Amino acid sequence: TSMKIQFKTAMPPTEVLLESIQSKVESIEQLQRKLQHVQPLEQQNNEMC
Amino acid sequence: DSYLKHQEIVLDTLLPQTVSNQWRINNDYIRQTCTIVEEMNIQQRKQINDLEIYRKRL
Repeated sequence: TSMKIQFKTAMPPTEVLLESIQSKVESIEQLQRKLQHVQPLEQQNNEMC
Repeated sequence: DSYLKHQEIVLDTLLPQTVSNQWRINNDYIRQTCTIVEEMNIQQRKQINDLEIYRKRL
């Protein structure tokens, strides 16, 4: 009864979140990927400096 | 997410600071190379004069 009630409440709270959060997760994770290229360009420039 | 944009901008400014300084080290080196060019070229011209003159005198 709990796995019926809570997980259907979980899947509703997840999918209402994932319609809103996975858009801003891609806003978060692709901006995290900008940091790993800004760091890799920083080291080769500091090596060349 | 707003915190991540502020962190990301700080990295880009460090990229311009290193880029400005590495250009400046190259810019100082470029003026020295051109001056070292003319000193070597004048030395070569004086040498080619001396090699020709010494055969002409003899």
